[PDB]
Amino acid sequence: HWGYGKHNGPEHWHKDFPIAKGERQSPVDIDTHTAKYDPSLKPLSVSYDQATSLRILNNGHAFNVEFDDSQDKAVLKGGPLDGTYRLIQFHFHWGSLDGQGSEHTVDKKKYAAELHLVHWNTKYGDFGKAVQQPDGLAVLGIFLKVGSAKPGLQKVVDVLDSIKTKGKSADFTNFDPRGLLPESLDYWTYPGSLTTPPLLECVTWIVLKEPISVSSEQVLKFRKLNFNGEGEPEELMVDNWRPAQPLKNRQIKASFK
Ligand SMILES: Cc1cc(C(C)C)[n+](CCc2cnc[nH]2)c(C(C)C)c1
Ligand SMILES: [Zn+2]
Repeated sequence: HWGYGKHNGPEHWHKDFPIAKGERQSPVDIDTHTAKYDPSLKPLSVSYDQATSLRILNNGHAFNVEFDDSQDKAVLKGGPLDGTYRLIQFHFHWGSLDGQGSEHTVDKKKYAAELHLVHWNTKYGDFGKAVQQPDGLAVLGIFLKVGSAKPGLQKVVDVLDSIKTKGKSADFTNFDPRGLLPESLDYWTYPGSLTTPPLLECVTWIVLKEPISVSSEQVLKFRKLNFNGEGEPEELMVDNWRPAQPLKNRQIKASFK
């Protein structure tokens, strides 16, 4: 089964998931001088005021904060998107060291972590159907750097003790994902894929230009999670990121000059 270790990590995924070598794989390096400003891009519409968080789950690859996606409660619209995309979960990727951890890079720079707010296109009815469509998902990617603490992240940090190992979940209601957004919604956008098997090529990526800052203490608590289940040998959940993949026949567009 796949993971991020020496023998099951990203360089092995193509043997079970041949689309790993496909035409629109993610993440990618964002070359800021090669991205083209696109004035036809609309401003993003992030409508999270009615968000209903439910649960936080350690799934052995990351932790997911899950939302009620059975109604239009927390939705992403606008930008490059047509239609309405519902937030289903968010999760992070992070490093063993502050100098690595993000999946996307910016002029080859790696951030300490990266947040993925995952949304699916309501015209496909459910998430499982959406991932089979080229415009099925819209993921808001947000970089994390280490600096000052992020107050809106602390409620996540404080529950991680209760989901240390694979398969553990905890109630996680009344969490407001607006507290994880930077000030600016300037973004790059390109067509890509899930960054984790099955690597389906169903994602419109919207990657925010402005990182959020988290404290060293906050990211240290991410690194205390476990990939393993309870009663298995402890392997710290760190470096759960896929490296940049070839851009191939894609253009990254920028919402800003
Ligand atoms: C970020 C994320 C990624 C995936 C990828 C691993 C296939 N998956 C599994 C996607 C999937 C594949 N076939 C049906 N659903 C999910 C969850 C929400 C179900 C979340
Ligand atoms: Zn992700």
